[PDB]
Amino acid sequence: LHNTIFSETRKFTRESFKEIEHLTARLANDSVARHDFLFNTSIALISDYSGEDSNGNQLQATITIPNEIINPKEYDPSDYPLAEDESFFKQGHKYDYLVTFRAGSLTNTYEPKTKMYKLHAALDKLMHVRQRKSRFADLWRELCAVIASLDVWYQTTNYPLRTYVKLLFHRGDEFPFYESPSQDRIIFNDKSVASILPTFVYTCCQVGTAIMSGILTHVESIVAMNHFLHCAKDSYIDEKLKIKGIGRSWYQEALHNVGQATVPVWSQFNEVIGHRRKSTSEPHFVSSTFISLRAKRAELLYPEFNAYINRAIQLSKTQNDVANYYAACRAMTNDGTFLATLTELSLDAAVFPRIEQRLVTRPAVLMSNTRHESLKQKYTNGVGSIAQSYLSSFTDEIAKRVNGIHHDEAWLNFLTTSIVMQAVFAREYRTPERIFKSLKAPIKLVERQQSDRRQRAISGLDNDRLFLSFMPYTIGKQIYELNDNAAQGKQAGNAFDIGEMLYWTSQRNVLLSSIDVAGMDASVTTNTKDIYNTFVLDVASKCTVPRFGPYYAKNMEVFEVGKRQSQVRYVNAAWQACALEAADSQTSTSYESEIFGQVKNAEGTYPSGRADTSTHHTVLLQGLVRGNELKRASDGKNSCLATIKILGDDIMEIFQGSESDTYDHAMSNANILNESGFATTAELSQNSIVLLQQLVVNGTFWGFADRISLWTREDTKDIGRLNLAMMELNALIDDLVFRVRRPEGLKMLGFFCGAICLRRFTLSVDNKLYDSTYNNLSKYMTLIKYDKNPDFDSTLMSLILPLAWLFMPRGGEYPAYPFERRDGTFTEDESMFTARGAYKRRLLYDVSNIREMIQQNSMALDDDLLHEYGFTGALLLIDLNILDLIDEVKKEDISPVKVSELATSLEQLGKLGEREKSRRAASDLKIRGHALSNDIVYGYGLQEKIQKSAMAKRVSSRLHDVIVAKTRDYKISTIPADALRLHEFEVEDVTVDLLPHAKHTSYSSLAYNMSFGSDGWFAFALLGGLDRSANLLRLDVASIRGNYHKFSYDDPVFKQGYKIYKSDATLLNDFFTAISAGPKEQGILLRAFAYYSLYGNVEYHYVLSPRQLFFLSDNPVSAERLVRIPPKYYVSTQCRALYNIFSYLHILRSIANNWGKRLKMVLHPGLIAYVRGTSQGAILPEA
RNA sequence: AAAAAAAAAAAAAAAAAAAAAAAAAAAAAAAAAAAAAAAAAA
RNA sequence: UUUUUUUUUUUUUUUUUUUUUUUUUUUUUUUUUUUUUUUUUU
Repeated sequence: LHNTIFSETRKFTRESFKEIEHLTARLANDSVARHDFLFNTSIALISDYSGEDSNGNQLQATITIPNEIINPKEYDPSDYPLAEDESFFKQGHKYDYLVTFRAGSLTNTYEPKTKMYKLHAALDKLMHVRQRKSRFADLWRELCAVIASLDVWYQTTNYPLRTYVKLLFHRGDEFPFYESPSQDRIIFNDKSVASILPTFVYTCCQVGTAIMSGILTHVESIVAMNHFLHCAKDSYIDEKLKIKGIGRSWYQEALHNVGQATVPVWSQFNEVIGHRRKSTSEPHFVSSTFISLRAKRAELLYPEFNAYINRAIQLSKTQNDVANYYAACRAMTNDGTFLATLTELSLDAAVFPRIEQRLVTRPAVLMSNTRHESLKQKYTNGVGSIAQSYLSSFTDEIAKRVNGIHHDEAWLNFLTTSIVMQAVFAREYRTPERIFKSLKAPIKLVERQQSDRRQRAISGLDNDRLFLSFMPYTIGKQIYELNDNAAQGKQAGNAFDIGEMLYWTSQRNVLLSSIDVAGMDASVTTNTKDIYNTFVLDVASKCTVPRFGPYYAKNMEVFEVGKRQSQVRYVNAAWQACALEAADSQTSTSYESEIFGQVKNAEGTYPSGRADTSTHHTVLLQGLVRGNELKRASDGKNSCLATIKILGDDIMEIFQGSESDTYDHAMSNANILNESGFATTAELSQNSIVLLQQLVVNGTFWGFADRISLWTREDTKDIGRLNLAMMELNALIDDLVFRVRRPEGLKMLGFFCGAICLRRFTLSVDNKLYDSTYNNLSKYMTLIKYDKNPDFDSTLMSLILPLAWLFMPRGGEYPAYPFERRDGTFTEDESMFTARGAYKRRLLYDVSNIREMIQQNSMALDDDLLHEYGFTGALLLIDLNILDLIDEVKKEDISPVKVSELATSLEQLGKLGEREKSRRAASDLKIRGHALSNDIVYGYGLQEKIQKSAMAKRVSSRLHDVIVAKTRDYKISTIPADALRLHEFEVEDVTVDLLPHAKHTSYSSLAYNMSFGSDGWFAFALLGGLDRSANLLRLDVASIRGNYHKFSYDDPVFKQGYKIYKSDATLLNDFFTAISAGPKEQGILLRAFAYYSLYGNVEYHYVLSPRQLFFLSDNPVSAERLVRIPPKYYVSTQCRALYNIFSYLHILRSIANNWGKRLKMVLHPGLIAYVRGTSQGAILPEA
């Protein structure tokens, strides 16, 4: 495989392509040929080696595998101990994850129904099951995808990673272990093999993605694996989590030693204006921690990797150097993984309450109940008054808003989400009997698995426990309207997300402190709530609501501090609720297991997965920091601040002024976060913003490529649906575009992800018909015969896809390689910037040689070519509806990862009246006879993400008749709208004059694709910038619809909108309320109905993922100056911007073959005839 | 006068694809009741 | 034979996967007719 006609050419031809298809067939299907392919006895085992650093400095690394992985210690059950009473694991057990040991040393010698037997059963579950995490298929097919891509890329197997695969995973003539989705277990064959290797499969996969991606060279892979195997001496993850923090904080060393390095000057609006040369030297108070990190990286690290870090300090010249060595040192200490074990194993050191620093003191309680509870309470000092001197100013404004809402509706609506539900609300919620079942309701512990960090405990949803805390959220969320402090904002996905981070990194006199606060769950004690409780109460005293069920506004007896007797004062409903909510607070997350029964936690554990909890932590943090600004302003010291953003786990703070007025204020904010009880590490620098999966230094973007996990699902549940899987893959590759230093490797790697991983598709055919479907399908397709089983109604027969399916318009939508026409002229290689959608239908025409299509003046496709490569078969498999459907509720989850989880937290309980409004809307449509599919309605949604989160293909006669129908002669069907794709571009001899920001981004690259003279940088020089305007438009669409859905006639939204329009036009208002249609959305649809009825279905449709173009322009006006259109086309056609869309999508489509020359436009005459008969705004309903 | 072939246009019955909606079939999941087997105190 | 666990047989309600049947909805298309023109023979 390392050779081929392909791997030495990289094009697709008659020979090369079909060889790739036929060969990946056996690298996928066969469970033998994979054992050869990986484990072949002809490879040179590497002893020493000489590679390069990621920047080209030549290192020399050696492959050393420890014996403890080769000959593991036997199982010594002092690793996981128990308490004497065996109520729960012993405190301070060093191992919260799997310890290495022999696979067959752990067995059950014990009778059922004991605590030991359930230990060995639960750990026996832990290594065999919880170590099974994979996306597409068997983990060995994943190693074959990565490793195959490595071979084809480097045209050899000389490289080290394969020798790790051979030394580690080949101990015998078979695979040491495999995984069966029937049992959902990793079944060991060799019982002398180590226990933790099935994770090192996924680890070798991730490292391989680092090599193909371009981050880690081969030597860097050797140091990576050496580090891993060294951390696997005792416990893999357990000994990583010590390192992962310290292994990366260095670059501030490197950035300190770089001295003067240039940088692009950002602007607030997301332009790039100048480029300045600034000193990167860290100030004194930052340079003092350098000694501590020096001493600390010695005592803890693997020696070779430590020497590689010191090497990354000494030998880094410019800033780009620090970025590269940081992507390396980040890929070495960290993997695409999901850290997981038995929840009760990691429960303590994660969610168990932690108390340190200084305690918190009570506010003096001025107003009380007859129960001696708290009504009004106010602080002596310090921290309470520090927060209240800020937060307590919003109460005046928040009273007006909380009074306006009708809070009986604020609950009813939420019950109807997740009439006759009112009578449910009352029977139930009108009695004070409700708060009994509330107070006595246990709280389930729901853990969520994180990529690079430990299991995160999340507080769960409905009902009653949230029903206690609903009101103080109804008051508490109002501050989001009144502040820039917290960020709940819309996620665009573009660089517009990061724009202001870049802005403040490029300003002068800046001190950037990004605090990692993530311990807010177990670091918030019981008294640390009162900082928020005084706020919510002091708002509720102003708030007047007559009833929030079951609370009546009524005269209640109160005791003040200065008054001995009881007094009569009118007490509202929200004031009573907020009196009990603080007056009764019990947070115990009790995980019920099979081992220990029902475990429990003490209180002061307040995990933030919800609107209540997140809006608690954000209000606390705001009050603390801004109130501290007011405190410094009250002591006369000038308060230095610019912006403060509370992200999900991270606080942003930005300063100006001298080092004393910045610094002293920074230390003051740190000291007041410590006096509130939180022990956090503030990260202070002239230039950096650390956060998570966003690293912003000097106005560049270093963003983390490891946080994306290519090979591992979080749910571990395999899904045999091919379309959905390839959507996962395409979306991840869209996430890694600007996070990967060389994202050509993503295209090969992802390609063999498509070929090797997702290929075979099992389907049962009713036994009266077997060889018939095998005939019709096996003409084009390639199947696997079976023997009809002993009297089953339907017997399984698999289907291995034609490899050409990955490139097809409705099939896999992927950045295709260049094919070969009959002219010997290859097509254009796609650069990762391409349109997934009806635009991919052009390839059928590129293979037909569109230039002759225009020279012959004909409409046609070659089924000779396309049949020879296998496009016709793939289009059978697409047209036969054989594959597995996808909703838009699944596309509601796109799976890019978000900067701030805060949005995902608040939108659980957010927008109740809206989702209820669209609910009653769509239900009214359903009552009137025209219904809507559950994908389209803005109401519902999130429900299978919420309501059904808490709960527990056959070939029939019809399919046979359809197959018989289409499979005699397929003859790929030509939709007349395809005339739009018959344009093609001549290459002129002039040159394009680049935009000014080319030179600004020419020195220190923005992201890892922006390096000088590279696809990202050059395409950026040609187009390269966002529209803040247009992005604000699509955001104005976003939070309303919940997402930005770029319109097209193929969307079921438009379809079921047109059914209504055509049939009953009086329901369009109800329909628009059901889909949450904003004003311009309504306008666009009402234009698309007229255009769609007049002209039929006519559009030129494409999809550019907002993550796919992170810095690049979505607006296709930037291609005007790039191409030229001969005046012939100006004469006849009245249309313009469509041609700018062709030129746009094409220029993004190549940028590799593009050396900077300008292009022309050649239009097929049938294209002109097709355009001049259809209005421009019909093809493009948006503009 | 004739009819037919060929070119193209207009109209017309019918299979199919897909959203929603109804009935049946199958198979699996969760609970219950009636015949029997082993049993721990009597 | 009174107190407790499982299993098999039979029965019910509900749930899900797929199949089949029926309709409205929205498009693709054998076949028939009429019309503008060329061709042929008595």
